[PDB]
Amino acid sequence: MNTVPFTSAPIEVTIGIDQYSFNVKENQPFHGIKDIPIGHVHVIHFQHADNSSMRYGYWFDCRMGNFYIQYDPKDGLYKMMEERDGAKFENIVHNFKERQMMVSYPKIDEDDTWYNLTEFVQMDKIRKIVRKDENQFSYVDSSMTTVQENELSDPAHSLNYTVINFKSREAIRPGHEMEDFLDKSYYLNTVMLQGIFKNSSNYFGELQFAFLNAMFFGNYGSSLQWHAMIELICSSATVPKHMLDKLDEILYYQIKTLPEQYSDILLNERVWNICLYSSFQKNSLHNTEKIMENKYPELL
Amino acid sequence: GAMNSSNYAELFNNDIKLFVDDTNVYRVTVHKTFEGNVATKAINGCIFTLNPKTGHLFLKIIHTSVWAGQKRLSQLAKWKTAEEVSALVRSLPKEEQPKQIIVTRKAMLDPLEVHMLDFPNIAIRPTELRLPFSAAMSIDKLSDVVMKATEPQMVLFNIYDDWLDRISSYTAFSRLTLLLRALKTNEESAKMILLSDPTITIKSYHLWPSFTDEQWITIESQMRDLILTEYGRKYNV
Repeated sequence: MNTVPFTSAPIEVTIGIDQYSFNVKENQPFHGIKDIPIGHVHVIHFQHADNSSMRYGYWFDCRMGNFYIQYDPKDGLYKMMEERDGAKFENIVHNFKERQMMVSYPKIDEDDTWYNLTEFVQMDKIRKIVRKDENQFSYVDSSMTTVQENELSDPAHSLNYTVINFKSREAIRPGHEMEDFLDKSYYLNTVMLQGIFKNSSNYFGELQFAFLNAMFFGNYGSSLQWHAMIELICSSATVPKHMLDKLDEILYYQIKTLPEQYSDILLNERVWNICLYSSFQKNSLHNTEKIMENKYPELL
Repeated sequence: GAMNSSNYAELFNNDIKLFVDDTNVYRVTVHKTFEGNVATKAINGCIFTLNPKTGHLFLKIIHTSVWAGQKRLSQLAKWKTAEEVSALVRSLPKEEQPKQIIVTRKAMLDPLEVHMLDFPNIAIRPTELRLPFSAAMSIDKLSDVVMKATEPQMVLFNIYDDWLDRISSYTAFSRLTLLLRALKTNEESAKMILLSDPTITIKSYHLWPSFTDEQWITIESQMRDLILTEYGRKYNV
């Protein structure tokens, strides 16, 4: 069980850790988060009480280094940083624990929610979408734009999701226009799975990452990517049976976890009605269709 | 974006553009079968591709053989339309290629956009106008060449005959739309109006009668009357 200590909490802030969130008051003696489960990526995230705009946060894996948060009063944000001195770090953490100035990652033993939302998500893949190679953790916020959004403007601070475009030469083979547009199987299976992602695990990893960046930072481009990756599978007549069964599980946990109140801005009505009721795969996502129908029947 | 009354003069500027109408591509007769069920028999169709500035009509005849053993024909017809328009653009020299294609029906946008990905600089545009191009098959010489085709065939017409020698594109397009609107509302009455005087004939190389400027004014008046009458009938007003 790993620890992300905080130097201090100089400004009033809502701190998120994965799907949990805590209120911290200005100059409250808060020295971080302990009992973080090893074996998953995590995200630590922030909304300042005085500016409920720019949600921002850090994707990290504690197996990859000792990470702490420190407030930077110049850039006005909580910054993730790496401590290279292992003994300094163990010493800082042991003190803060002994003085119980840390919140405990509050995992219920029965609860696989975080595993289920991050099953295919790997820190090495995150660092290819969020390029800042001098750090082992990845910064994301509300306003970051996607490589695709920039085509339609700072490339260093962009989310480099795989570009999916149904009306692109990549998506549509010469002489198979109608077939490739109405059945995206060759785009899914040859271009994207065999060609770019290499396997369904990397495809689902990016799908899961896009969703979480949409939900935790209200990142609109992330939301577009999540919907595009769902729609490409639902619009393919030919998908491996294991990918359909896994997609159903992936979407079920995403829909289950969405705040009830954000359904209106995080869920695209056209994509969901198409996927559940019109697409080739309309009968292949039982768990997802049952939760969507019982939780968001308005949207359908 | 969408072409309407507000941006109407754009049709007659010096940017090459084509209208595409797919409404006569897939045509059927519906009949009773011996068992008392219903079946369709496809008949020959055509893509109506018109340069509204020059009057050049690229009439691609759709022979019934292109539907043989195909499913979802009303859907295929949109994609076949898009494939034929793309092939026509590809066959034209660069300086003759259109800068815009306007589809008279919105269901043509995706099929044409997908077939024209090799042409990112050609804008594919819908229109708000209700153009009566469906009535092209009420022009006897167009109907004749479609019904007689035994194979796929492209036939070139000028739908304005020699009008541009005396009038502007704008006026030529307005006359054409009035004639087609008339033929669409009451074909019998419209065609009676066009041929009632046997002294005025159709030249072998033309589609419409050889009316003088004065005779066109009288014809144009009779078509507007035809259209308003039929309207007061439709709507009891």
